[PDB]
Amino acid sequence: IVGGYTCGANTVPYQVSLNSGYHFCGGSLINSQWVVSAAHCYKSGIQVRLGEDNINVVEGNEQFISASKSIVHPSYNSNTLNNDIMLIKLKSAASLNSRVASISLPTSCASAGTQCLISGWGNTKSSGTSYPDVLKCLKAPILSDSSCKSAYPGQITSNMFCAGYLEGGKDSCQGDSGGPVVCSGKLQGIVSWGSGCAQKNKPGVYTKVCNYVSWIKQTIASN
Ligand SMILES: N=C(N)c1ccc(/C=N/NC(=O)c2cccnc2)cc1
Ligand SMILES: [Ca+2]
Repeated sequence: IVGGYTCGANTVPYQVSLNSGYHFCGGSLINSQWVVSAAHCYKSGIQVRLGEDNINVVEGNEQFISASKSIVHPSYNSNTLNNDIMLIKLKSAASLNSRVASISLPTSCASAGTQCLISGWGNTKSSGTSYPDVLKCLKAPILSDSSCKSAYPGQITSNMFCAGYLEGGKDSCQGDSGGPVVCSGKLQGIVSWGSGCAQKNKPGVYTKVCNYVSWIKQTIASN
């Protein structure tokens, strides 16, 4: 997260770190057994880390639970990043409490102008490289589909939205991939892609979660 703020320990209780020997992606806990992330975060041997603040120090509220299965969206295209969504099932159910909690799925899509909270352990620099140890947060508005498409001609599908600031300076970044965009208490987005980070006229692009609620529910119901 570039141009954000320190969230505070366990203030984002649905935020997960996906670990394969090291943090490599974010995710969002949606019930005791399931995490939503980006399809581009897919890999084998995932351990889901819940209750994290400093990802390099055991602080007392962690739950580390191995993934039993991953399900990439049936229509994920890794070239265009269309349908950039994946479900991860935990080998055992998380113990849910104030600091480890699920986030509600949307029942309708969010509109341009809605404020959202985007979070993760990704790069904090727009030019160079610096990875934080503690969770970073950014409050950002959803942008109009027209401004999103203008920013990224020929690249924005109906399964994507832009959020952030056309002026630059405030954005998600590398390492935030797969993490949450939460608006009025609903998971509306997943950190998906962008051109660099926090660049002028290049806002973050996010998977449009409201499109996938039917698929998520039915997938969970049979797996
Ligand atoms: N501007 C954003 N909101 C944004 C931009 C990019 C990303 C994702 N980056 N991932 C990478 O670079 C990468 C990752 C692994 C290997 N090689 C390159 C997320 C958000
Ligand atoms: Ca920790």
